[PDB]
Amino acid sequence: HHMLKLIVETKTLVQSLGFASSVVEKPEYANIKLSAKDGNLELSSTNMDLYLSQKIAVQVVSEGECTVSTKTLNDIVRKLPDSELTLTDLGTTGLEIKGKNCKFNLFTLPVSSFPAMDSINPEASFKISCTDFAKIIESTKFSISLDETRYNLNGVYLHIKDKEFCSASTDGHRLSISWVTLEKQIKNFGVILPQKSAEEILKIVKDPKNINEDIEILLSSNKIKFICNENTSMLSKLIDGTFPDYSTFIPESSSSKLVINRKMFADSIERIAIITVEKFRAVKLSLSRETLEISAVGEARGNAKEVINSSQDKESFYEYNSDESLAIGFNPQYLEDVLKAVKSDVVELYFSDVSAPVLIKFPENPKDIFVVMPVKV
Amino acid sequence: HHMLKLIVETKTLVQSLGFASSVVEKRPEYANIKLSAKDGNLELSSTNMDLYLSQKIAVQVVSEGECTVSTKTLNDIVRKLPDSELTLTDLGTTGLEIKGKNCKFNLFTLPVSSFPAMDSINPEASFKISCTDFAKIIESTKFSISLDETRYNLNGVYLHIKDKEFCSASTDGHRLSISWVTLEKQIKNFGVILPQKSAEEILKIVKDPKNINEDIEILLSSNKIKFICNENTSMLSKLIDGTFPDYSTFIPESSSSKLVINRKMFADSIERIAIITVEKFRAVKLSLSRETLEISAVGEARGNAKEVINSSQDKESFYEYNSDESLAIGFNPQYLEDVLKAVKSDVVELYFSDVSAPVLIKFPENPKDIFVVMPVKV
Amino acid sequence: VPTLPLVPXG
Amino acid sequence: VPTLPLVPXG
Repeated sequence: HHMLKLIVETKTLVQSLGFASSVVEKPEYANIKLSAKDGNLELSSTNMDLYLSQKIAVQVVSEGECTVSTKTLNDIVRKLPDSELTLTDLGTTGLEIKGKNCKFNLFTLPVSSFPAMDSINPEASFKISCTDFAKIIESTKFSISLDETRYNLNGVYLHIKDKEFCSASTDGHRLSISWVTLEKQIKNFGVILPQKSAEEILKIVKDPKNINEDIEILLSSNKIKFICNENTSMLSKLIDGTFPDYSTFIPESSSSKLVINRKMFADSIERIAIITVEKFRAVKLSLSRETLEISAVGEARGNAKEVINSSQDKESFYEYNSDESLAIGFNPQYLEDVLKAVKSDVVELYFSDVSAPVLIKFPENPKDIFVVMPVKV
Repeated sequence: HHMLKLIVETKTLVQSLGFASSVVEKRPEYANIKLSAKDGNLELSSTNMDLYLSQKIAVQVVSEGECTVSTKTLNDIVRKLPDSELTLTDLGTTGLEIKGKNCKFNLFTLPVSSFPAMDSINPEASFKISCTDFAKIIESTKFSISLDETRYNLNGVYLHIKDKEFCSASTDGHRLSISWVTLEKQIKNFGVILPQKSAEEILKIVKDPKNINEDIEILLSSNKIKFICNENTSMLSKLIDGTFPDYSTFIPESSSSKLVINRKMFADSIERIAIITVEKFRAVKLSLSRETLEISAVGEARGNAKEVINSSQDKESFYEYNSDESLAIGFNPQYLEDVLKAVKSDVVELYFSDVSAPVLIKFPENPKDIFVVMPVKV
Repeated sequence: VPTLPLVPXG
Repeated sequence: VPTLPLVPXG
């Protein structure tokens, strides 16, 4: 026989179904596999290039498996008011979800039609804190290319240089690099994790139940697997391409340096940028020792200017250690993405000429590097 | 000369620009707002083919004058300024200058002579009611307006005065909603059909914290309606050119059985059970008896669901059905949910006749809100 | 899906 | 809109 029957804490099931449904976004056709075994409920969700397995502790009354519609199960569980639920596969009547006052019956689909997770012979595996992994993805997810005709830039480049595990991303206009030290020496490798995989594993490591724990990362030649805090494993395809050598993208020298309050800077850029039009996303930074003017123009819209004066005050800090003036343009979105990536009081910007990239560093955050090309203004 | 220059509290201007932009939405880059500085006030005027909105806010008028700029551009800019007050100055060829402490924006202007002034109204009936009363009346009726545009006369709320009752009714053929307030003063009978978009915008204005505790004046005529909400905001709206059906004939004159049930428990249970249904068959079944109610549903290739509600005199779980006969009758769950959420009430009453006859829905402590909902075959 | 007694329209 | 020295692509 072996028919699934279990009692589960409702809140815990809701959380799991939330992760299961965001995984198959691209969804009336997506199914979730439920497996009750050894005191646990295992929920499996998968698409063309992702496989998510979540285990949660439940009262297993009878071992068994079945699959039902992800959306219908998620939608139903979110609306049940009891603290505990009973799930029971009753065969021809389907999977019964039972609260105190109501019963739902879901049609099931055969378990033989649901794929299991692929098996992997990992050439390399290591553990880092969920906090460290969250930072590296959050400092790099935003500068992935969205152009699908650039296959090798549509992910984050996860790679090892000596004992540092790094994420890099670029789209030709900016580069982001974030890294952490590893405990053990480990073989050099680099893989491009697809965007959707990066976003879903980011959401997993940020869960309050996991954020303070560890994530194990196991590598194979064509697949990457995350096991986040023992009970959640995600196995992801890799993007079939080669991430460019970014070493020449990082400026080796600078002619001038700006130190500025990050919040003040970011708020002013985004404010001045409002006047711009889609055809010309640019703000102009007119930098001098005494002031910075952020200005912008929008065709048939108007023009705008903000003045930031030099200041040694923390809330309004502005220092530009140069006798020369520099007027240089940037896409405001690309500055804003970097300024919002790191919670820092001040930010440093290293310039050369108006057509050379700016290197951006955050002084309390030495393992995060950002490079942003200018635009003609 | 006569060039506009004023200082305005930023939060107040943001509020006004919100109303200016939502009123000229239609199935946004082309909309202009007229700014007029005069006699201690800024008047903001927004308009399209169907409504004219004039807002007055107290400002420091430094120099009287008027100009017009893009509503969207001015809205987007003012929403991102951090100063508690802003300076606005028409600088001619330099445009309209919006100035905070550290930043200046210049907007292109358009000639003021190209901006229409508001029309007037010759009211057949005019009266004032509290904003809370007006809000309730629209809140209880906006949701059952028809969206079928080939039924022009049902695409609005029928605002009307019958024997000192100011009423809104709406219907879409499947449900009817009726909400009213009694007026203090003798007043002539009159009725007009306010278009949905006009109803939505004046509701939003009446719900502003600066207005919700005050009064709105309402003036009705055969070709337009005018609202003056709390003195400083006026909206003039075209009317739908049609004839609202005699909706009184939709109200059941008698019923054979009555259900009294806790409203939240009922609404939550309908919503929960409705989840299993599919687009082709949006229906829940009420199987009513004296001892129990089962709310059930089916969804083709999805599944089925049932919830049991037992009889109870407890307020939190109240269920009473005064009939020895059983009744299985279906409804679109959305149409029941909409009525149940329209009125904050402990319990709700449903009066039934035949399985194919409309249900009358009343809230016992809210006697000036009445709803009728057709059943569906289940 | 029967309609209210609208005349015409139902 | 100049690009980093990606080879090819810039």
